[PDB]
Formats: sequence, structure tokens, C-alpha cells
Amino acid sequence: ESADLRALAKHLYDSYIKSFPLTKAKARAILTGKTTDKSPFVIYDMNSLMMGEDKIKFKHITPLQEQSKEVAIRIFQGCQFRSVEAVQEITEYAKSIPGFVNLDLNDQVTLLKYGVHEIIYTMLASLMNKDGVLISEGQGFMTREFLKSLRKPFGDFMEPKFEFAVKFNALELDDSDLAIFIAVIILSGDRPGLLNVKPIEDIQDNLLQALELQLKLNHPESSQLFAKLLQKMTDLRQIVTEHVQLLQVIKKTETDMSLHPLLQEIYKDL
Amino acid sequence: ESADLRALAKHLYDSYIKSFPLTKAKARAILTGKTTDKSPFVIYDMNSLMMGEDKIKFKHITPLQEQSKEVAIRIFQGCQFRSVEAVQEITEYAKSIPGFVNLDLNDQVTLLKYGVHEIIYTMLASLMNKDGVLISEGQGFMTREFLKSLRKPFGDFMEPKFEFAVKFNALELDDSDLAIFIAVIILSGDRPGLLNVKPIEDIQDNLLQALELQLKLNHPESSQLFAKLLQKMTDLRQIVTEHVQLLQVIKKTETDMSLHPLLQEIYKDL
Ligand SMILES: O=C(O)[C@H](Cc1ccccc1)Oc1ccc(Cc2ccccc2)cc1
Repeated sequence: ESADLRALAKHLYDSYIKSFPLTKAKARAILTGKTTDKSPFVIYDMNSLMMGEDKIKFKHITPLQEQSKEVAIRIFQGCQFRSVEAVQEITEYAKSIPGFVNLDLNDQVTLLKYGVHEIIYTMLASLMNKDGVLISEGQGFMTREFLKSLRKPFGDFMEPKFEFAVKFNALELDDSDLAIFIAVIILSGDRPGLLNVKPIEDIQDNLLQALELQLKLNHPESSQLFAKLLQKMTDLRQIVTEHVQLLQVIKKTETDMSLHPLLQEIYKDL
Repeated sequence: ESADLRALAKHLYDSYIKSFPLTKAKARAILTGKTTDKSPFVIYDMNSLMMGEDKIKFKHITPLQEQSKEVAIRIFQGCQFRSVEAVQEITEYAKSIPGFVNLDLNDQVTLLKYGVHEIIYTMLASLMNKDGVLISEGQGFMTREFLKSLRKPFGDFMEPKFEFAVKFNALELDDSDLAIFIAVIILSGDRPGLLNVKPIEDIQDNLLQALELQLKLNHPESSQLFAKLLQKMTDLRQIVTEHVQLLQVIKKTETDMSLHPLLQEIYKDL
């Protein structure tokens, strides 16, 4: 019954709105869009980052570049702090998906553990355009150039996400569409270690059904949009795999430090 | 008009039968012992192997292998042969996909280059069950266990293909379904280096519509089969990537062995 599907879609949208502060609609207004009423601080250079990190609402380290903590490192570690926040927002959203809390607890943890990275990059694209990505709740904007000019190991960290974003954003999905897509990603079914795959696939089946109707009604002229979005799931997987890769490579840069115990703890691997 | 999509489905199924000598229909009839009009000889150890060249057409070695191209080598030299053969069969099929031959020559080559191995693993599943795979046009059957017991590097080649096969086969697709799915794979558009992406996406869109109708009519009770099939496209990409690194390992261990020219061209790093 299209009734239930349309109902499911609205529910996910409302839940999505309350779990994620920065929506794509908002990010878009700020980005390429005009909506010039409070332009974001732009970070396009070392001086920009420096002469602005003290003026921006960032919570970690202050701008200090002179043989004391490399810029690239501080920026990378900065993305970790934010990803850790996103994880909690995503976890809260997952709990609103009909049926999720009723699943085996271990399976719930497994789905979140393997789905968080794919969701993070999916939503990150909402805050990106070909020229840069929004930062700090949208109060900042770090250029694509400045990021690619960072240290050798770190100058290739965001590029692949930028490439994905450009292609993903070409589908012109809106929040209402994304709310359902993100739920499909969470209720995968092929994650390793799952104990009871049936209820998970049963829910995804219902979610996919809802996603298809949402796309047909919200994008009547976009032929086969459903199929195209689903194929983007292969691009996300590669982004993630490729990501843990550069991560291990970085692991061979910073290691033994008797001052990171409690801090390194808060930031595991995911 | 669904009428035009049905005609396209028929066309592709027709060309598929004409290009691929060993269909899934024939493979299942051979595998399901219920049909013993012509059963396969089974290879599950060295002795069976020796006896294999007896009744089966094996131009390889039968006796000793250690000091004369070991078994593992003989088997993969044979595998290399079938793949090149498979590539030629797929290339022949590609030309029948409406619009393919009318594309920029450079793009035709790029589409085949990236799509060929994804198709091979899809079709290779038609020849597999949880315990082994048909060989030599169905005259033989080599055990999964036998293959996994080969020399350190050679024993890791097939296992992931079997793992893929067992799950892909759970979808219960038949030849008419696969003919359209294979065509969908070839006309990607997100392949690296494409010159004219639009004409490619226009063809894939039409093929996707054809695939969706086919699965709805041929599998009326298989909810979200279309979406489930499309997601399998992520498993294929992974298999290709692992396969490549294994290949790079062999190239360094067997400095006397050679990767066939046609396959060397298709492959590349990164
Ligand atoms: O990579 C390929 O194109 C083929 C693809 C394939 C793999 C499994 C079944 C069918 C086709 O699989 C190969 C795997 C290893 C090798 C290594 C090899 C090189 C020279 C001689 C013997 C083996 C060659 C092909």
C-alpha cells in the first residue's frame, strides 16, 4: 500500500531532520547558492587557517604554526573529532528506523559499525561542491585547493571524497530522498558477523520499496533514478576501502606518544 | 511502451544464446545429477587430474608436474586460456547491444576493458555450486577443495569467486535475466576515461528499464529483486580488485610464467 510507504518516508524525513543539525537544503543555501545573510569564513591558505581558527568556533587546538604540531596533522585530527560526533547523530537516527531497535543487540552494533563510514561520506557530499567543503556547522569553508596542498600523505585524503561528491550530487537528491537512502545503507544484510539476517533484509526490502516510490514521485522526469542511486553504493564501498588504506599508511607516521592515551582512546578506528 | 522493452529483452536473450556456448540452462542440467544424458568427470585430486586428460580434452601435462610445470601452473595456464576465450565471447555479445558499435571507438574499448572481468565472474557463477565448478565446456568438474589446496598463491584465486557465486546464485536468475544484466554492466558510464558519457548513460537507462520489467514479469514474487541484483554489482568490483593484487603477486613469484597479452592489456594498476 502506497499509503504505508508514503507514511514511512515522512517518518524517516522528520526523524532525519531532528538528528542532523546541518541539512543539505541548508548547506546548499550557504554553498553555491546565494542566501547571502551570513557568509562563512573561508580557509584557502595557511594564513587563512591560522588567522581564523582562533576566530572560528573550533574545539581542539589553537592556530600555532612554527615548529609545533604540523598543520596537516591538526586538520586530519580535526576531521576525526567531527566524525566521532556524526557517529552519534547517525546512531540516534538509526533508532528511529521502524524495526531497528527490535533487532538483536549485537546485530544493531554490527550494522552501525559497518554502515557509519558509508553514511558519513554520503552526507559529507551534501556539504561539498567542486570547489570546497563546509566546516564547523557551516560557519566555515575549506577550499579543495588548500586541502590538496597539504602534506604529501594528507593531500590525497579528501580528493577521493570530492570526486565522489561531484558525481553523487549530480543526482540532485534532496533531504527527503537521502533520509530513506541512509536507512537502506544501515539495514544492509551482508555485513560480516550478523546473527539474524532475515529481519534486516525484510526491513531493507520495505525501505527500498519506500525509496523507489519517493524517487518516482519526487523526480518524475528523472528516469531510472532509483537504479542510478543504488549503483552509487559501489562507489561508496571503494571510497571506504580506499580510506582505511591511507589510514594504515598514516599509522606509519605518528605512533609512540605517551600523551595520547586517553585521547587516542576516544577515537578508536571507526 | 513496455512492448518495446520486451522486444529489447528478446533481442539480447537471442544474441546471448548465439554468443555463449555454455548457458546456465545447460550448466544446471549437467550439475543436477537428475539429468544423466552426459555427466561430468570429476577432478578432486592429483590422480583424478591425471585421469582427467584421459577422457577430457586436456592439452596440458598428465604425468609428473613438480619438475615439469607443476599442477597449479597447468591449471592456471588453462584458466588463462578460458578467460581469453571468454573475453572474445563477451566482445562478440557487446557488438549486439543496440547502440554499442555506434559509440566512439575509444569508449567501446574502455567499456570492454573495465566490464569484461565483472561479466566473467557473473557468468562463472552459472558454472558453480557450493562444491565445485564445471570445466572444459561442461565435460569436467573440478572441486572447490582441490582448488583451495593448491600452492600458497594459486589456492586463493578461486575461493572468493565461489563465495560470490553461492550468494549470487541464491537470486535464481535464468539466462534471459542475465543477458540483460550483462548488457547493463557493459554500458556503465562511470568507467575511468570515457569520452562521451551521455550516449552511454542513455543506452544503460534503456537497458535498466528492460531489466526491471524482465525481473517483474519473470519473478513476480521476488520482491526487490531488481535492487538486490544491482547491489551485487558491488561484490563484483571487489572480486576484481582482490584478483588484481593476487595477480601482481604471481608475476613476482613465477618469473618464468606469463600473463597472456590480451589480459595484460586489459589490466592496469590502481
Ligand atoms: O585474471 C584473469 O584474467 C583470469 C580470469 C578468470 C579467473 C577465474 C576463472 C575464469 C577466468 O584468471 C587468472 C588468474 C590467474 C592467472 C595467472 C596465470 C598466468 C599465467 C599462467 C597461469 C596462471 C591468470 C588468469
